[PDB]
Amino acid sequence: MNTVPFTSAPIEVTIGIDQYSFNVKENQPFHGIKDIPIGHVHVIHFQHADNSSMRYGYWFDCRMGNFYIQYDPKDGLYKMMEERDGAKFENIVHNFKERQMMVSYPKIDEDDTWYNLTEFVQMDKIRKIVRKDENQFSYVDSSMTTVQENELSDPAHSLNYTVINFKSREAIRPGHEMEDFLDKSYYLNTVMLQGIFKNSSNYFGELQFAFLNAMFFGNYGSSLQWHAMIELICSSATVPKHMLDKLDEILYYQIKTLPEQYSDILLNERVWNICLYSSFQKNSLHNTEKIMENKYPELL
Amino acid sequence: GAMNSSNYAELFNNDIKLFVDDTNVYRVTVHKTFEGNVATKAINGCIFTLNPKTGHLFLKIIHTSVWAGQKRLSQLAKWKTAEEVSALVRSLPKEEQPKQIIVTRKAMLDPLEVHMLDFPNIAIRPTELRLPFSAAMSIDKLSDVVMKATEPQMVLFNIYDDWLDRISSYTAFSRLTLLLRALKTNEESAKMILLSDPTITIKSYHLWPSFTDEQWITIESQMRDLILTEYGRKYNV
Ligand SMILES: CC(=O)Nc1ccc([N+](=O)[O-])cc1
Repeated sequence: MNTVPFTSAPIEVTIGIDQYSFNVKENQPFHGIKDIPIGHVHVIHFQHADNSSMRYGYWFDCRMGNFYIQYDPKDGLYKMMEERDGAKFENIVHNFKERQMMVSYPKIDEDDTWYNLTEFVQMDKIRKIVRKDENQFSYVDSSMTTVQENELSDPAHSLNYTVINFKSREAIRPGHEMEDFLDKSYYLNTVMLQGIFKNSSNYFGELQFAFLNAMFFGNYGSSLQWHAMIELICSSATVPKHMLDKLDEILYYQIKTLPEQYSDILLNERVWNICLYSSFQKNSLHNTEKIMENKYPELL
Repeated sequence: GAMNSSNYAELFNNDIKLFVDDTNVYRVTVHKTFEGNVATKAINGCIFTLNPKTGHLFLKIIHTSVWAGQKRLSQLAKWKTAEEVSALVRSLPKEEQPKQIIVTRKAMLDPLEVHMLDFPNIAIRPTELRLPFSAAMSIDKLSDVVMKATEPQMVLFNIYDDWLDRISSYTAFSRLTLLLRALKTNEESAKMILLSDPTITIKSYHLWPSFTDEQWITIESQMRDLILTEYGRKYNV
């Protein structure tokens, strides 16, 4: 079990760790988060009390180094940093634990939620989406544009998600216009899965990363990417059976975790109605359809 | 964006543009079968592709063989239209290719956009005008060449005859849409108006009768009467 210590908490802030969150008061004696499960990526995220604008945060994997948080009063935010001196770090954490200045990652043992939301997420593949050269961890905030969006205006500090565009030459084979537009199987299976991602695990990883950035930061381009990757599968008549079963599980847990009051902004009515009721896969997402109909029947 | 009453003179500027109307591409007769079920029989159709500035009409005849063995024909018809419009554009010299294509029905936007991805600089636009181009098959010479076709064929016409020698393209388009609106609202009456006087003939190389300027004013007034009437006979006013 790993630890992310905090130098201090000089400004009042709501701190998130994965799907959990807690309030820290200005200059409260808070020195970090302990008992963080090894084996999963994690996100530690922030919303200042005085400016609910800009939620921001850091994707990290404690197996890749020793990380801590320190407020920067010039740039006005909590920054993740790496400590290379392993003995200095163990000694800092041990003192903060002895003084009980840390919150415990509060995982219920029955609870597979975070695993289920991050099953295919990879932190080495977040070096494709957010290549901030030196960083082992990855900063994301509410306002970050996608690299694609720079073309419909900063791409090294943006989300380099895979460009999906259903009315593009990449998506449409000359001479197969109607076929490829109405059945996107060649775009999904040949262009994206065999040519770009390499396998479905990679496809699910970006799809899961896109959802989590939409949910935790309200990142609009991430929400667009999540829905596009869903719609590309649902609009394909030919999808490996294991992918459809896995997609139903992925989406089920995303819909389960979504805050009830954010469904208006985070869910695209058109995509979900098409996917669940009109698309080739309308009968293939039983778990997702059932939770959507019981939790958000208004949207449908 | 969409074409409407406000930007109407844009049709007659010097940027090449084409209207595309697909309402006569997929045509059927509905009939009873011997078992008393209902079935359709396709008949020949056409794509109506019109330069409103010059009057040049590219009439692509859609022979019923193109539907053989195909499903969901009303959907296929939109994609076939877009395929043929795209092939027409590719067949034209660069300097004759349109800078905009205006579709008369919004359901043609995605099919045409996808078929024209090779032409990112050609704008594909809808319109809020309710244009009467469906009535093109009430023009006898157009109906005749479509019904006689035994294979796919493209036939070129000038839908304004020689009017542009005497009037502007704005006025010519206004006359065309009046004639076609009349034919659409009451075909028999409209056709009676156009041919009542047998001393006014249709030249072999024309679609419409050889009216003088003064006879066109009378004709045009008769078509307006027809349209307002039917609008009464319809709503009782
Ligand atoms: C092309 C490609 O594999 N992208 C990608 C794969 C995985 C992730 N991820 O977060 O796990 C993100 C992006």
